[PDB]
Amino acid sequence: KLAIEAPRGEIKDRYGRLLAGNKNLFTVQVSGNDINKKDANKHSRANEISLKLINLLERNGEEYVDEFPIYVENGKYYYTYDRDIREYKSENGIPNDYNAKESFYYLVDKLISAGILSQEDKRLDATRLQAKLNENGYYPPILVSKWMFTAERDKRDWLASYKIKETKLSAKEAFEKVRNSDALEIDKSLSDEDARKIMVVRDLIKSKGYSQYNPVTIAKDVGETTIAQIEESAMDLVGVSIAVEPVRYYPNGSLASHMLGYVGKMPSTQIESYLQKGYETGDMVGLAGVEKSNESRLRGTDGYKMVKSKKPKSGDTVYLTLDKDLQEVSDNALKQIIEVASKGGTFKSKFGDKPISAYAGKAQSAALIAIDVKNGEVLASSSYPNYDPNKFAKGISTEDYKALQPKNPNDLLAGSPLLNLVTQGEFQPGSSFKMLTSMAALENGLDPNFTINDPGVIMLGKKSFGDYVWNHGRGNHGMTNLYKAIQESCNIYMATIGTGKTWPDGKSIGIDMNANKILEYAKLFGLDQNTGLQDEVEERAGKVPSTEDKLKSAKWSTADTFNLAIGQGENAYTPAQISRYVAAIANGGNLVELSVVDRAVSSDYSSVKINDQKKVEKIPFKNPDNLKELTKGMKLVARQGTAKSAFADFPIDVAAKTGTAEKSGKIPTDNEYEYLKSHMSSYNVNLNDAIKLADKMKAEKEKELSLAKEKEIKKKLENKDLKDEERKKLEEELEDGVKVRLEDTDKVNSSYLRKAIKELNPKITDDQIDRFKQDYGSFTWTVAFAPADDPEIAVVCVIPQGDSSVFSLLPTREVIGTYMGL
Ligand SMILES: *C(=O)[C@@H](NC(=O)[C@H](N)c1ccccc1)[C@@H]1N[C@@H](C(=O)O)C(C)(C)S1
Ligand SMILES: [Zn+2]
Repeated sequence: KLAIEAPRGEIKDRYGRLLAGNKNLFTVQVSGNDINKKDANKHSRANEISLKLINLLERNGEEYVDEFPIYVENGKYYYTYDRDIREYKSENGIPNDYNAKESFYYLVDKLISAGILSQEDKRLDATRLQAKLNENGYYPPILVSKWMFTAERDKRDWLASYKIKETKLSAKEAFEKVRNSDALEIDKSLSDEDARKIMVVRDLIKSKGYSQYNPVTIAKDVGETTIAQIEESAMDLVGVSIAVEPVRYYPNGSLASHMLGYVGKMPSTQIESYLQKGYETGDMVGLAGVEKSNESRLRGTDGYKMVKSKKPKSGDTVYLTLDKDLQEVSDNALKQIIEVASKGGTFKSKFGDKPISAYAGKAQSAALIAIDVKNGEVLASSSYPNYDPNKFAKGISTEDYKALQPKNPNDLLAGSPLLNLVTQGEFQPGSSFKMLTSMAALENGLDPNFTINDPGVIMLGKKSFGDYVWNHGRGNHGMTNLYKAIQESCNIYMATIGTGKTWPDGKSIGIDMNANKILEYAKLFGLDQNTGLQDEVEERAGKVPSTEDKLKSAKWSTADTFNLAIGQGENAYTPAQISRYVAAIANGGNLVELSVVDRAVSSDYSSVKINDQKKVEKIPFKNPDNLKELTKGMKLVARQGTAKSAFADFPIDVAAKTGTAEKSGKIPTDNEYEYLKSHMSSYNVNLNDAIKLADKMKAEKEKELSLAKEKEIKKKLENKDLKDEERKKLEEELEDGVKVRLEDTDKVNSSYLRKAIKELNPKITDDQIDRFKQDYGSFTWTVAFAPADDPEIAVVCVIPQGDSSVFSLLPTREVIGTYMGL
């Protein structure tokens, strides 16, 4: 019974253009049996052929599998195992001199402090506590049982297999054992550079198991020269052969990488899982995006033979909803606005260029989605930075995935390229949320023409709330009704109808409006629900701030109402959510369930519409004609409002709202205590003096708590009728002396170091102490639907930390333009 693998189903675009398909490659395979069987010779020919093969490939410039666990970086021998531990610790802020148990709890402490666990949960059966981490999404490479790192155990089991049960820690000395090994018995005459090159092949073959099912692929892709010299030089290279193997390939490279996703190695965690589902070991699998969601479908139905014969059926071809041609525009447009904002320059546009400032340097990431407002079909979805799915095809999880794929600063809004910002970046909505505020107000009787003489600022607090024009110059909007409000983005107007009062001069207006009702409408526009993509691709949906979860643990502040009413406060939603919200305005008030997987076609050209059952459910508005006001305003934004700069001389009637959201405060560090330490000098304090003092403050608190604990125990002991067993426990506490200890978390250890800094420099502020941390920063937005009077397309474009609002409009214009067939 042999393993005949089915050809992987293709992924195509809406119109049938190949996005992901298969191609054949020449691999160099090596037979274990053949290379290292002997008859009369003491030594097999293995190490002689091994050394010959690598050198051959090396000369010809062929890339070859090298998963031998000891490397040479600068005459220094290092374990891959070990590098893997200390690289894991960096990415969580665990001090590299922490052992596995210490490393483990550090990660628990991390999440308790973060409101993900409780201080009580902190102690449990480690297995139950690991089970709490895993289901919660943190998989930390540690064996709870022996309190040791997986990759350290694997270092044991490797030295066990070459019968080196003596674990004196060594890399170069261990290399020699394995070289001069019983089971490999290399020539002592040879070079140490040559020996490793042999061990590469010898360890490959040895790691694949005892029974040695089939040959072993030593090089996954080779030129015409090698295939000649391996077939030619056949008499030397006994076990060596050429095979043809199919690989996955993405013709258009990184185009739509996140939606498509990628195939790679089974994550070793799950190998067991996949072998129970009937996969072979060498098999590649869907790891992200549609490649993963439709893994079963694309996998096909593989076949078998005996040879002591049934044909495999190929995977169904999966058609996405994306337009290959609209996707290119959106990927290219996002790529431009970041690379031009990098340094400086200008943005080229089929629809008339614009130069952009150089000092917009903080902007690294960006996202954009365009959907069919009638049926939720996702026509283009684009997140930057991104990745070439082709680099995972072969199975490069060792290094190049660790080199460039996870990124700064373990907060993904500016960071990792694997992240699909369109479905996984929760951002502050911005002022797009203003048509949502307005809708609810309109629906509580507001007259669009209600006009106010614009202060530019409310001074309800000691602190001030004001229009952007009033925050820069002494600003004003003057005579403002809803239409001018939406058109120039007046924040005051929005606060006033938000609260349904006038501040602070008259209080109530003719309408019953409040933060709860603003969130009631946010809910109705489906900002509380998953988009529809949740089961097609990786999505991390936002949640509408719960008014109910405030009460059960007073009401909403009338400055929590102000912010919330202009897309600030705890609002935080994916751009794909915002896409549905805007679609509902655009399509007369219908909440469309989004789709990115359109249909599938079998080998036998049978088809099926997958996005067939996608809810298009009518939002129960007290009067959907109200949505016509939101448009009327949104059109003025394009005609003579904030977005006039880009949309005024534009063939298409476009309804747009701009935005920019400032999220307050700093992004917390991996390790607060290390932070304070590494920044002590800049606070004009001495580390030793700071540390010493912090320890004194802790010892001072430990005493204070001991004294009180003592009083408490003595008081319990004064209680007559206190069953003996308890009286004995309370006595056994005291009987030695009570010595209370603070936990020795990072939250605690740091709390004191901070307190000590504040003493030793009595003028320094908290903000000054925290200046070196990353800012959550600003995010600049644009949402639009076209053509305004009979809309077909809704587009949403976010650039976190973009300078002007023009960065958001320019990709939204290119995409609108291209869709409309200009
Ligand atoms: C909506 O997002 C509004 N933005 C704000 O109120 C923020 N407090 C803010 C953050 C960063 C810079 C300035 C203000 C209005 N809409 C914006 C737009 O459409 O571009 C705005 C700049 C007119 S303010
Ligand atoms: Zn105003």
